[PDB]
Amino acid sequence: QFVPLYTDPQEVLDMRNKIREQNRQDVKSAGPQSQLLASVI
Amino acid sequence: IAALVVDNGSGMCKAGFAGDDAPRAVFPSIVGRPRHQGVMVGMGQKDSYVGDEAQSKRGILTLKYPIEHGIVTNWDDMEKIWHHTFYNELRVAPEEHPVLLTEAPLNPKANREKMTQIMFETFNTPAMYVAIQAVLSLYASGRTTGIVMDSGDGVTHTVPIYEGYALPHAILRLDLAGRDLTDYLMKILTERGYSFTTTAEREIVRDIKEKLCYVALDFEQEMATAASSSSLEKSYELPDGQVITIGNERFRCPEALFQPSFLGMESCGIHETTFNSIMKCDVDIRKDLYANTVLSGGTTMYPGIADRMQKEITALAPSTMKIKIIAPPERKYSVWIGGSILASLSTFQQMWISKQEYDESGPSIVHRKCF
Amino acid sequence: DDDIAALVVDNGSGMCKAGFAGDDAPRAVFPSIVGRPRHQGVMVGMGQKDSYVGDEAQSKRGILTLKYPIEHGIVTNWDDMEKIWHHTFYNELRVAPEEHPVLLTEAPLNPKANREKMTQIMFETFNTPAMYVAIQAVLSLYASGRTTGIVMDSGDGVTHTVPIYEGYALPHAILRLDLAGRDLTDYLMKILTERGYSFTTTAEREIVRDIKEKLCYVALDFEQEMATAASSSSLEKSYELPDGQVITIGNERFRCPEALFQPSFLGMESCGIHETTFNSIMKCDVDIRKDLYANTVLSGGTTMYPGIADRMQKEITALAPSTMKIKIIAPPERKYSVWIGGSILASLSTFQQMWISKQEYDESGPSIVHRKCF
Amino acid sequence: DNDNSSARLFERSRIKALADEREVVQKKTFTKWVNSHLARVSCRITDLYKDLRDGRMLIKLLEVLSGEMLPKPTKGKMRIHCLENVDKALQFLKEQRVHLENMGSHDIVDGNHRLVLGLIWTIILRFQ
Ligand SMILES: Nc1ncnc2c1ncn2[C@@H]1O[C@H](COP(=O)(O)OP(=O)(O)O)[C@@H](O)[C@H]1O
Ligand SMILES: Nc1ncnc2c1ncn2[C@@H]1O[C@H](COP(=O)(O)OP(=O)(O)O)[C@@H](O)[C@H]1O
Repeated sequence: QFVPLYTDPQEVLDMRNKIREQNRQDVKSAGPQSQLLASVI
Repeated sequence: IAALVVDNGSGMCKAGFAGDDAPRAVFPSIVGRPRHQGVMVGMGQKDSYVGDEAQSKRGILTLKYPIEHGIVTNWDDMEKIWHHTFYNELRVAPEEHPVLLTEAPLNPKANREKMTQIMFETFNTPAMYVAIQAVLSLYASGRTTGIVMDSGDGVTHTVPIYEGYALPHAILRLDLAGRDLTDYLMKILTERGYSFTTTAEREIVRDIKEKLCYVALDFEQEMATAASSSSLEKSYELPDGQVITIGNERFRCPEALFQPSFLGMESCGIHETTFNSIMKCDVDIRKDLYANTVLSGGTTMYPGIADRMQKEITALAPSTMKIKIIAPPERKYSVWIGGSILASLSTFQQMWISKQEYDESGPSIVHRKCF
Repeated sequence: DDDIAALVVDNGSGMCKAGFAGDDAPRAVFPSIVGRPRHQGVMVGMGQKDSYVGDEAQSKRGILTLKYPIEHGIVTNWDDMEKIWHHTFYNELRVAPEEHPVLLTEAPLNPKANREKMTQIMFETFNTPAMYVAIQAVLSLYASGRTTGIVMDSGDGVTHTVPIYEGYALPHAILRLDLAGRDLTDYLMKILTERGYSFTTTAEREIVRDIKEKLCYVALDFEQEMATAASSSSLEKSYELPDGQVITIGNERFRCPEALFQPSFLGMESCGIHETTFNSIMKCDVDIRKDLYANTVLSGGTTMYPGIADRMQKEITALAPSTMKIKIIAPPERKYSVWIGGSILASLSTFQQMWISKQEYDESGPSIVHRKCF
Repeated sequence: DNDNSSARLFERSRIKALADEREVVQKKTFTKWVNSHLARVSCRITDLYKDLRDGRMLIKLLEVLSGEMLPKPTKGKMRIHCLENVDKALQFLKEQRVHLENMGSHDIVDGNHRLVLGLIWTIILRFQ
């Protein structure tokens, strides 16, 4: 009952490939910022 | 907004954002308090030291661990680690993001209920989820079926996963931690003439164990070679500038993992525990389980553990069966990586425990919502 | 074999005891110090004496500097240990070491080189036919006469707790604490300063030790005793120095041994002796704990303070569950108990199998001691 | 040691970067936020780590934000006087129900980057 009825293991594999590709590329990106700090800029 | 992944094993805490490869903050889960009286009027006033800042000034603190054997003994300290994680390292608002927490397989229900209650009432998180660590290890590995042995400071546990399903039959939880190995290392370092008693000296012994240890393929030839010659000798410098030589003990402390009789325990070794967990499953699925063994946790970072594990399992296994041991170079963080993957799935957003659901159901919602 | 009796030598950090097997009491008891002169020697014809060892080192302590060969149960200086052993064998007992075997005692958790050097010294120089090394806390259980129990031995060098159930000892539950009467003497010497008395030399340390042995006791309640000592002067006692001066110890009497239960007075992070004994009990299995609760055995000279047993029983009862019955067994002869156990171990007909022969040492070097003994 | 070498390379590349761009972004953002409020008393900060060591700048920031007037900082340039100024600022923050742990005078004085950033973030999030 925990897993949804309709899902793809290939979706999980493609997702981890997308994350590992960014690991290989090592592209610099900052974390998310709060909307309160978005107001001051 | 991307969710937060907070891996909390005993001894070390890792924290990061969802969708990222590596956690942002990694720091030990220690809270120290000063024991000596302060005589200089005008210094800073600090009642407690949390995390890495605690481990810099070990000389004037009594180090304590809030989590022991995967159980949170002190909750007031655990609040300090969580608050320091959210505000000092990540410096993010807790109410803006959902959080994901990890725990051992076999724990009392009060631990799960207390984590849910603290995570909702104090930090006002919009959503939260509790996930088992060893399944997240398989998400990091990248296979839908395999048996995983997660051994970390605090706990060791083996679970098999078939088709994304966790079998509750073959979940084995051994209480053979790295802290027990540290205590055994102190006891066997007493023999050479070196005495470490304080908790700061325990941290020094932990550094000695991490830097200078390995697992031998066979114990008897290693002991004979250690007795025959002095080639298996290394030196370490203490923080006060004293040089110590270990020698024999380098392959004796991790060997307690395979033979728990040195520590006085009655349970079998990790290889025998993994074999017994394999035998508890069905006959027709033992193929994939034998062919997809996954190692995880910081305890399995000793050199030569993979070959020894493969040999020991091969001896127990039938001769016709293929045995393969998978040991990623970055396996120590793999659990967290799995959580990040599980935090970023599109279909997982339906699975979050909403705040109003918790308000309706009480702290017992966690048992019916998550495995 | 029948008339020949193996010598029993108890060798602690503070004092050395020696005697024959089958005897109820040791023949020779004397402190383990080695003293050397420091001042000018001007009278010609008095003779030259390079070193003073033993009881007559104590008598002439005014003109000597005193050194302890054993510190924290470890033989730091081996030449002085040879001096002590020679004085024991020849001057004290008047026995040839070749005639009889020798039984020795030591601390549980010690460096391996100590045992190896003990074996090498007792074979190569004194030329003994056989020798055995045993643990003191195990011999205390022999002196008590019971199969099961937990032994807390506190001497001058080290304190240690070992549990034994049905003749089987658990190595993982053995606990060692470096808190003995040596540090208590140092603490008493430190706290006597605030009343105006200053002792600095090594000769005055023996005077401080005598003051501790004569005018110290353990309070059953620390805070109530402190309030009583602050309120009235009935707790004060007087001591006379060797030069005729009189000092008044007063409040310090129950403060020096209290460092055994609260090590934070000495800056140590370790737990007290009661908590150490309780932790050693709970490190064992569930089933034997009841028996380990019923047969706690005290030993060593440090446990000779008045009122130590009542305080220990009260603390253990407070720590233990209420449904169990807690009693502390402390014989009046608990200072010599280890030695008595040694004699009981040395006279057994079965133990004649377990001696380490000289031929075995000649074959195996000094490493034979670890394979045998314990 | 090859496995340990690869693990060490992962440590010193990925976690280092994933932190490092985050604090170098947040340092600029926090500097702009503090400098915007500090323009009323006509005081500028050019580096967040150096200017908060004295403790007078934090006192002026709390002066602007709080609305009432804090005790005088000690007119001395020693280390102990800087500890006084930072301790006074932390005391005033403690009096206003603001929750801080692992925060001390020596931590701000010594220039710990993440603790200074956490203090600034707490002042931003809770006080305003
Ligand atoms: N490089 C290393 N080599 C050997 N052992 C290590 C190494 N790093 C950590 N360890 C051991 O692993 C433990 C850390 O395990 P960890 O994976 O942090 O557990 P958890 O993450 O579940 O808290 C430490 O106690 C240490 O003894
Ligand atoms: N009557 C006594 N009362 C209190 N303490 C004593 C007494 N006699 C000896 N002690 C303490 O015990 C120490 C001697 O212990 P001892 O039995 O010689 O230990 P060991 O024989 O193991 O070296 C002394 O230094 C002193 O501190």
